[PDB]
Amino acid sequence: KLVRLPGLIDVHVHLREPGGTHKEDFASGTAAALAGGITMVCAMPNTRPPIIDAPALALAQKLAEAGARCDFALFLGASSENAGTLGTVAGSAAGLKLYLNETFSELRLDSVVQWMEHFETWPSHLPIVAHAEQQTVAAVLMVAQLTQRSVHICHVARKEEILLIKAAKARGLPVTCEVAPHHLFLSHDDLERLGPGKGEVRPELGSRQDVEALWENMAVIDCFASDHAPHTLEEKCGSRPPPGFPGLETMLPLLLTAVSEGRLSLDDLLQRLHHNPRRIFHLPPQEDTYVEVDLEHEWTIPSHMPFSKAHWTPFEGQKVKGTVRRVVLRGEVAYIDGQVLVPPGYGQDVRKWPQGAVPQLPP
Amino acid sequence: KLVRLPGLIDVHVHLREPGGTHKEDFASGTAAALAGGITMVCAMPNTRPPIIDAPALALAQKLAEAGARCDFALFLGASSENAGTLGTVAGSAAGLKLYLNETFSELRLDSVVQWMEHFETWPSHLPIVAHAEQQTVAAVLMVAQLTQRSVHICHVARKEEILLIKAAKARGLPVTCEVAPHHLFLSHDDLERLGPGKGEVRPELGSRQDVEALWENMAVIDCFASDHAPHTLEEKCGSRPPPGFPGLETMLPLLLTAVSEGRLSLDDLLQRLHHNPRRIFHLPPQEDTYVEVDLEHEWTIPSHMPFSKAHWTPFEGQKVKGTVRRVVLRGEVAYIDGQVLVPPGYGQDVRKWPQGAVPQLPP
Ligand SMILES: NC(=O)N[C@@H](CC(=O)O)C(=O)O
Ligand SMILES: NC(=O)N[C@@H](CC(=O)O)C(=O)O
Ligand SMILES: [Zn+2]
Ligand SMILES: [Zn+2]
Ligand SMILES: [Zn+2]
Ligand SMILES: [Zn+2]
Ligand SMILES: [Zn+2]
Ligand SMILES: [Zn+2]
Repeated sequence: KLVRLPGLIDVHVHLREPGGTHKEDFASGTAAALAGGITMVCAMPNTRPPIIDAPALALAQKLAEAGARCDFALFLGASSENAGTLGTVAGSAAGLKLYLNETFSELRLDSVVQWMEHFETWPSHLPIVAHAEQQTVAAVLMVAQLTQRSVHICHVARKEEILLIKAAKARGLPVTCEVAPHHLFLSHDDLERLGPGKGEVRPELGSRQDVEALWENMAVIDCFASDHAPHTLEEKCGSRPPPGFPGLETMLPLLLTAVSEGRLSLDDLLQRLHHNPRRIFHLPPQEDTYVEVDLEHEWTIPSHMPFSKAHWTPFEGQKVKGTVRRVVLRGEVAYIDGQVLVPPGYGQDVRKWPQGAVPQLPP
Repeated sequence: KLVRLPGLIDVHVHLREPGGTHKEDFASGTAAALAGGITMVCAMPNTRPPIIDAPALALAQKLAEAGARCDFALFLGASSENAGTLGTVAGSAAGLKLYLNETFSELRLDSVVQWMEHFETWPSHLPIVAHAEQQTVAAVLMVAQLTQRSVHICHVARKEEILLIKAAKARGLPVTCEVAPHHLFLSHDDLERLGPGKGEVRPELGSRQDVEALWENMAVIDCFASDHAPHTLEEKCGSRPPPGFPGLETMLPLLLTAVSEGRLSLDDLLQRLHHNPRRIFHLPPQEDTYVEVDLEHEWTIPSHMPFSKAHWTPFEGQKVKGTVRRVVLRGEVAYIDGQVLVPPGYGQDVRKWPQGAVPQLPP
């Protein structure tokens, strides 16, 4: 007996096109998404060229329309030069991404004043998300309050961060957050197995206490999102390993395993992979779209999943229970038991759908 | 013709006793204060042992009462273990000091949650000051708002920081700040002369643009305070130079030079070295206390000032105009033209004076 889920949404993926297509491209990354039960993805802007201006966004839109197999929206990235210049294209993006700490990214800002300038100039009704670790979470929350608007915190990984966000929510501040599966299912305990190259990720893997705190504070977590961050094994194991884990193909099975163990409910999962992503980012429904999962199937994660060009996974060897059997996207069979059945280009930019525009007051 | 000033107050000094008395002690550091026209100092807690508990405070109080030549108050320091334990002695301290960044200090905290715990437990009517650089300023401001109280930012050094504080004040937030003379009168341009050891300080010396921004935003600066941070020349020039500059003997002459050039007024100076320190820290008046300065005397700062045991200065070679001629402290001549005339032990703990307690609602 299969369970029918709505089309799941991952608001944090790196699809590497343009410019990093040996790691992933729209076609391979959206194949990975579909195999993971994900029918809509929001792609981050730290590509080459980075998506920090109208011409880069135009290029990325065309590459995505030609290559994506599932539906998508594309983030714009904040830079040290583009505040006040994105107004005409802002509404066509998923939102604006701020990179506020060292990581795989034309996009660290030099000064909190630059953060302020982005919060002041980006349209107030459109999403802002931030890579903001440890005290940076508190700092960007302060900027959001000074500018009287909301912010969404990406990949929360630490007890410190989730408790800060919890305190902010208790004060009624408009903040939401997401958590990635590696910060729920891996910890320092796994670094010996992974090694120092494979284990590189930002935010870094946390202690057992960090992981426990995220689970204990599940009520504070608005979304799950993979931070799918593919790099090749050669890159991960080489002399300057880039941070990041692939995760689209493993996220849902890991979380289904947790559901079957009673660690969270099916509803908790659907709030975090469907309803809350929709409402935070004003993402539209997908007609005739659903995912069928088998909750009984036990398997062990292999050394690589079938679709991502990363061709490795940090979850190798973990025992999971639950698998994606079928995905239907807008009335077409998109995935069945290991086979993707929609071509590159089937996917569409949801921000171009009438129902996918973010509502705003007449300007 | 001399000008009579009130007794000036420096709310940020490191007097190194207990435990670092080769660098400075209460007797030498307060001699330096008097020679700089300062009659009251607030001493930081990063000593050895650090002033982070009642027994350490009791020791420091006695050492100060025996050694100080001018009046004083002693800060307590926040640690990772003492939140919720300082309530009985809190009112006897200048305030609570938080070290939130790497510097010469049992006292960096590991987590913003620890900052929150201090803001929640330290009595709400008593001062909190923070070493908080760059985004850390925004982060600690957020914690202050979450806990509904004020904060004072130590040694603001950058355009980024002063503009953030300016924005916070424009939103009516209860934040005050101080600036140290090296961040007004030295910059990157001086690093070649100073060298990499002598030039080490936290916050580091800023660009010309940082310095210009502090001057342009003088209205945002509530206090001047030296961050007198004496270390010996051997230490500054050795293989692991500690950060910090001595500054008590040079602060007032540097600022008087600026007054005579019309860069700020005498009133601006007195707000920042007398009235605002009094009101932010609830420091009492000193009866029969004043400083006489000669605004016409031109001199060049030598390679060391007479009193600080640091026996070096980063301001060597700077031309100044203005000198302290006489200091009277509580009816006794304390300093005349290079000679200190009150003994170690003349100084008193102002928090023990009836008028020096911080007012509070009956608990
Ligand atoms: N998380 C990572 O370790 N890397 C991400 C960047 C990011 O999400 O910060 C990537 O794009 O590779
Ligand atoms: N400012 C410094 O560079 N050093 C100070 C510590 C401090 O004020 O942060 C010291 O105590 O030496
Ligand atoms: Zn990130
Ligand atoms: Zn994110
Ligand atoms: Zn990312
Ligand atoms: Zn400091
Ligand atoms: Zn200070
Ligand atoms: Zn200091």
